[PDB]
Parts: sequence; structure tokens; C-alpha cells
Amino acid sequence: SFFTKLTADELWKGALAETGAGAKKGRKKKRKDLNRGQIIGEGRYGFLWPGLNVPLMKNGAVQTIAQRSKEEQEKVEADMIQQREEWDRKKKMKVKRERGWSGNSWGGISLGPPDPGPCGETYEDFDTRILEVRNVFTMTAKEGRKKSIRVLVAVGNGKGAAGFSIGKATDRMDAFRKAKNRAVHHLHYIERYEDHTIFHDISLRFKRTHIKMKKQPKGYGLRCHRAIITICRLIGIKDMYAKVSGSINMLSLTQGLFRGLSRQETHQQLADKKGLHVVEIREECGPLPIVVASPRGPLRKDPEPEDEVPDVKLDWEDVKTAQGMKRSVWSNLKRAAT
Amino acid sequence: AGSRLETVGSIFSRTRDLVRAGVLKEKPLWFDVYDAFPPLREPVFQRPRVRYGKAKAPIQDIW
Amino acid sequence: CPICRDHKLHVDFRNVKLLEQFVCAHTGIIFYAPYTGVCVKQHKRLTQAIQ
Amino acid sequence: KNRAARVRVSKGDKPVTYEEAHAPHYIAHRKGWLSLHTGNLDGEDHAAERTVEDVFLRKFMWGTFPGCLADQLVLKRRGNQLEICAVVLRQLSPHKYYFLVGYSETLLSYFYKCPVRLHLQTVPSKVVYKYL
Amino acid sequence: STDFNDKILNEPLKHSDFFNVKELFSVRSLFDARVHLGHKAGCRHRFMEPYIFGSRLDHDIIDLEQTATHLQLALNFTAHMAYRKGIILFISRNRQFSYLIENMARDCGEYAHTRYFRGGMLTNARLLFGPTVRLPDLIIFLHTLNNIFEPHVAVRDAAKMNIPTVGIVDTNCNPCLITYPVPGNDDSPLAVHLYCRLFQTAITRAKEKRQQVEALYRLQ
RNA sequence: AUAUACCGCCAUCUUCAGCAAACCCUGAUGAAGGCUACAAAGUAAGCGCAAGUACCCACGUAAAGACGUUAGGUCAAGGUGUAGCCC
Ligand SMILES: [Mg+2]
Ligand SMILES: [Mg+2]
Ligand SMILES: [Mg+2]
Ligand SMILES: [Mg+2]
Ligand SMILES: [Mg+2]
Ligand SMILES: [Mg+2]
Ligand SMILES: [Mg+2]
Ligand SMILES: [Mg+2]
Repeated sequence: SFFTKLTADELWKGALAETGAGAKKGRKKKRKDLNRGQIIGEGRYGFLWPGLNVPLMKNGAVQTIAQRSKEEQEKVEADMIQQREEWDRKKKMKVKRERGWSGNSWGGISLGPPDPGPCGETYEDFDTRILEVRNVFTMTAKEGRKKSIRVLVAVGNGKGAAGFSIGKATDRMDAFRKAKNRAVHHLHYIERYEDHTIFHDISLRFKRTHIKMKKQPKGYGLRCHRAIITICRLIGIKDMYAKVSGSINMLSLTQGLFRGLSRQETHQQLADKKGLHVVEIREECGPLPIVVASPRGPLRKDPEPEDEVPDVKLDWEDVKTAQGMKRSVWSNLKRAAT
Repeated sequence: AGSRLETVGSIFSRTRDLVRAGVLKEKPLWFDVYDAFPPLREPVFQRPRVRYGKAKAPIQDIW
Repeated sequence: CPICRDHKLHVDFRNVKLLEQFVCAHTGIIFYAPYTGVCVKQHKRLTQAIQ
Repeated sequence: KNRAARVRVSKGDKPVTYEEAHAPHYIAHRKGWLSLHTGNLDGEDHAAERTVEDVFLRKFMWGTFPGCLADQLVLKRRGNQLEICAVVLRQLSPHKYYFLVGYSETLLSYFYKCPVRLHLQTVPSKVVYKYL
Repeated sequence: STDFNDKILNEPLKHSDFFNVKELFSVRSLFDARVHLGHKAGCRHRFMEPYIFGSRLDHDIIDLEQTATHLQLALNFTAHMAYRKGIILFISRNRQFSYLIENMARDCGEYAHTRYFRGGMLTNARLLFGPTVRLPDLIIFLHTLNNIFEPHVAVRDAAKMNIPTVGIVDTNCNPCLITYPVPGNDDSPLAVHLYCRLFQTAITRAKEKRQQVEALYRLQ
């Protein structure tokens, strides 16, 4: 019967069942366009109506109602099938997504530069990296086990400016937008020795996460936890070692790493603080000292005590490595370039 | 943009660092005035803390 | 691997511009194979060519 | 909860026209009827015939102008003249619009034995009354 | 135009005191205004110990010696900002002096916010006022404590937004985040009047000097 | 056959005023939280309520009543996915 016919929108609504009791709590098909591959005035009988589906005027005169031959209509049908197949293939193809720390993990995936600011500010120089994605839930009075996405993103320009932000949203893309927009307003500046590494060894314990970062020479690479590698790439650090101990909660690690890197003291700051030259001894350069930093104010005449035995607390792991007793099979493995 | 990390460094330090990094395209109106006439104490944040042991406020009685 | 995926990259001792990309500029040590992903055959060819 | 001809709220992403936005209980309050004829008045006959004709006219115009209809038709009857006032989109070419108008006029006239005038009002895009 | 703007802006920065604000106040004037009276020893905040001259019968005495230098620096900075035509916003939740501060701001051609400070008025300004709104270039706290004696949230908001803050810090106030803290009494009408008069005079001097310098150069 | 795939029309709290995208802030940047008017971080477009409308007032009765809960009902209004019979 004709009078029971409905519209494509209502039919797809009924078919796909996009809404329903199941979808509320997650207790397969997708929409298709059945009007794209049609030209108004084309039917199975292959009639050619002047002015609608064939040009109205031919030889400067109105064309007549025509009909394609049987074989010509079959040719048109084959062409339509071919166009349908081409569209189907263009839908079948998939994006060759670059994978992060693992094929199905968001960590390390790049979200691109943060959106331009309301005042026209542009952060095209910046890059955003996802460090974590949690599907946090929370029981509600009526909605029950609500689902939300907690995202952590680090934004950096590879020139010492880098920050991180948490993102809460029901939609993953919304969380990405929120986090990568909120991070740019929370940028730190990380001082880099020679623009490739930290200025000194950093030992810290943020909450229950211990971070031990060792300054390293040029070309040593990033031998660090993967999140630390991502954050170092964002900052602009190329050579550094880093060991994480205790709880390795990603947010705790990120916050502690940024705190330590921000709190590091530059060579110039040390020179000003102690009123003395800062001298660097490079083995490749022999005994030739290199004055890396010198004080701005009056250089002290006091030679500073030459302590016979320091009282600094030593890391047992570092002492063990220096003595060579550490037999860890996993230590100093050959790994891809970082 | 700026750096809303008010607990990290001072406003001057953050602004100077971002300007050096190029994040801030132009210095703020107050930057040069501050640099010329910095305050006696850098406005670095500092969490207050109660004195627990034998430590006491070094405030003398005016007699 | 990088060398085998571009036939035009011929590993010869005169292709110093290509060989310099598999030697650490700061220390002059040939990267071990896992560093660059080069297969063992091409890594041995690269080592011989660099030497 | 009531569901009759109501566009349920969303995150401010779906545009809707006046007709779609306004709910059934607003008929004759903020929105008029889409069809005007004497069938439904007191002591008037052939309301069923008029309703069937209107339903077929809508299902015919929608299919004859696929996607070209911006908003529902407006059917008016005067004596025997039937006026179909439609709001369409400025996408299809004027030649094709005129061909379809003439075809529809002739076919509907010969099918319902009454003169039919099809008036078209073209707009760049679906008129947006509010975002729901 | 570069040379013009340079000689207009950078030139005052070459002088130790380009506006002669030192003439606006003296330690005796502050003492008469009672700038030196603080709260009880119990109400003392830990970070005001360096600025407290001592305690007299469990009442703290703010060292006007330090207050003089701090106020000199703060007034010089305020004058420089006003000369450079930045936006100066006075802030005080003291309902006693709300009207006086509003009148002073309206007279000096600067802005005042003595009312309930709605959240996000600085951090969320681009939404609460329009994306193109311009934020204050300097914030002057005539009272750094809100009406529950906690620090005025505008202090933290200005620190977040990188807006320099001049501020009168009493003995129970927290001066860590105030860019230019002026340790002094903030609860007495005489002290509040002295502060308002000094800031109004500095702003008016800076603006009139700016106009005079602009005219002087453009005449050339 | 499947209302435990749905549209469509509805029961239900509802004789409720809450739901709120987008921002900002607090929690050391954890799940989460954001209330004090002599105000102490909330601002919120939109929806709902409200307002407006019908009946005889401006009253009252209608109507309306968001988001969600009960995989609440309806494959037997009709259509439709899936599966199934096709002498
Ligand atoms: Mg995989
Ligand atoms: Mg006080
Ligand atoms: Mg059901
Ligand atoms: Mg009911
Ligand atoms: Mg009712
Ligand atoms: Mg109502
Ligand atoms: Mg059921
Ligand atoms: Mg049942």
C-alpha cells in the first residue's frame, strides 16, 4: 500500500535503533545515503525527459521525450553500479592512524596545535600529546553508572615552553579540546642546559612517585619512562636519563616531573647565588676548564671551603651501578631511537 | 596566552620566561616598568605554615 | 627497514652523506641495529661501508 | 512522557523551523493549520475525501521535489481551485524547477479533476527558528 | 613613530623618580595617619613578621621605615602605569570605605570594584565581558582581606592572570602574592583616606605629565 | 519470534524544578566539588518551570510538564532491522 510509505529519515531512525533502552547503559549497522546516487528524472524505464534529466535544447531546439535502448539503459545501470562501488570503497578505506605507545592506546598520540585563542592568539608552534585516557564512572541518583572520559594532555613548543592539563567530558573529542586548550594557559618554562638537557641531576618524590633524572651529554638520547620521553620532546630536551619508582600514576609522574624541571637551578643562578665562577670539566676537552657561568656581582675572594668528605645522601641504586654490582638484565637494553 | 600557574615562580618570572620562549608575542604594558623598578621582594608564592617546635615569632615587645 | 624500503639508497663507502646518518655525530659510534631498525644484513653492510 | 510531533532537546545542534519547534498543543495558538478547506467546518461534507487528497498531495510533492522542500507544504482550497504553496531550496536549477512545476500541475489537475496551482517560494537554506 | 613612542615611554624609566612621588608623603605623615597600627599579636600573619616593628601591649607596630620605601615603590609603579595609560582597578571589600574608594576612582578616571567579587571576573573575563574585553593592567588593593578575613580572591586571580598588584597589607594580611605590598594599617579612616589621596594624586600626576609630554613633543 | 534492535504513541515519579552544553575556579591538576547577600567562585546560552493561551476574570480547571528511572507497554495501529515459512 502506498499510504503506509514513510520518509527515509524516519525509516533510518526506526532501523538503526540509535536510541533505545540498550544504548542508555550500553546493554550492528550505520546510516547510508540512498539519494546521493540519483539524478532527478532517472528511472528504470530509462526515459529521457527534456529539461529535467537531459538538456532541454539541442540544435537550438527543444528536444523530444526519448527512451534509452535496452542495452543503453543496461550501460547506465552498470555505470551507476560502478559509482556505487567507488563510493563504497571510499567509505571502506580507513585512516592510517599513527600509533602511540601501543596500537590501541591513546598515550603518545598527537592532537595537533591548540585552537587559536579568542583574541586571535595562535599556538601553531605547539604540539599536543595525550598521556592518559580514563573512562571514569560515577553513580548518579537517576542516570546510574554515568560514563565520562578523563584525559591528560601535554602541550609544548619544543623550546622550553610546556604544560599539562586534565580534561573531563562525556565526549572524547570534547575532553581533548578542553585539555589541550586549558594546558596552554598553564605553561611552564623549563630551563635546558645547552638547549638539549637539564642543568643538574634531579631527585624528587611527588606524592608516592619518585623521579630520578640524570643530566646526560649530547647524543645520549632520552632513556626515560615513555611519558617522560613525550614530555621531554614537548619541552625541547633531547638528552636525559630518568628512572621512576614507587607509584607510577601518570598524573603524579607528570606533575612531579614538571615541578622538578621548573625548580631546577641554572648555572647562572648558581653563580649569582654563590658569588663564584661556574667551571665545567669536559673529559673530551682535557683539563681545559670552561667557564659556563660567572656571577653578575662582585666575584668573591673567599676560595670557598674544600670539603674533605661530603655528607650528601647517595642513591643506593646509583652507588650499586657505579660499583657494577647491579646485574639487572633489563638495564641498558638496546631500544629504538628516542 | 599567559601562564596561570600562580604557584610557580612570580608573575614577572613567568612573563619573562614566556616572552623569551616566544609564547608571548609582545611584552605586557607593565613589564618594563617592573623591570626598571622591581619590588624589594619578588612576589613568589609561599605557603604559610604554623611554628611547631621551639621556634617563635621574632617579634620584640616595645618597651 | 629504512635502507631496504628505498632502493635508491645504495650503501657504498663513497655515500658518506648516507653513512653519516648511521653514526652518532657526537661520539662517532655506529648505532646498534635496533636503534635505527635496519636489518642485520644491511647493518653489517653499513658497518663494512663505514669502516 | 508525551511524544506527539515534538522535537526532543539536544545540545543546541539541531536547527528547526517554526512548525517543527512548536508542539501540537500550540495549533491555533502560535501556529496555524497546514491545510485550509471547508471539510472540517460544522455541517460540511467530504472531510475524509479532502484528508485523503491532502495526504496524497504531501506524499507526492515530497517525492517529486526530493530534498528540494525546505518546509511542509501549505494546501489551500477555494471553490475547486487547489493551491499548493511550498517553500523550497535554491539548489536545483530553475529549468528543472519549472519542468517539475509544470509536470506536477498537469498531473495533479488531471488526477483530481480540479485546477491546481503550485506556488514556489525559494530560500537559500532551511529557515532556522531555533537550535534545540 | 618608533622614536616618538620610545621617547614617550622609555624616557621616564631612565629616572629614579620621574614623578617626584617622594613629596607626596613622609614618615611623619604616615604616623599621623596611623599607618603604623596593626592588629593584635594573635591576629598576626606569619609573613608580616618582617614588616612588624614590634608589639606594644599585644598590638603590633608596622615599621613605617619599611612602609616608606614600599609605598615609594608602589606609588612610583602606579604613576608609571597611569602615565603609560594602563587600566588601574581599585579593590576593597570594606563596606565602610566602599563609597570613598568608588568616588576616588571615578574622580581619578580609574575603575573600582568594591562590591561582591563574582567568581571568574578576571579568569573568565573573556566570557563575562566579551572576547575583546581589556583586563586591568594594575590592581590596587586598599584592603587585601575579604569580609571573612580570608585573602581577597582577586589577589589570586591577578596572580594567575599576570596583572601586577599594589596592595595595603595589614599585620593579618598575606603579602606573598601582592606585587608591591605596602605594609600599613588598613582599618582606620585616616589611613584609608591617606592611601586614597596618595594613589589619586599619583594617578592624576602621571596622566597630566603624560599629556604634557605628548603636547611638548608633538609641538616639535 | 524478537518491545532485550527500533521508529511511531505513551504509563511512571510528574500533585516534581530541575536538566544544562560552553567556560572559570578548588582539591598539591584523584575520583569529584563549586553553598553563605552585613555574600566566602561561580558565570552560564538552551530546555523545563514560569510566563503566554482556551474556558467565564487577573481565580480555578484545562493544557503543559525538561533530562532521566522501571531493557515499563505496544512487532496485533502502521513501518522497519534481524531471524524464520515460500505448494
Ligand atoms: Mg594492535
Ligand atoms: Mg586590618
Ligand atoms: Mg520498552
Ligand atoms: Mg501517564
Ligand atoms: Mg492534565
Ligand atoms: Mg506553564
Ligand atoms: Mg520491556
Ligand atoms: Mg509485553
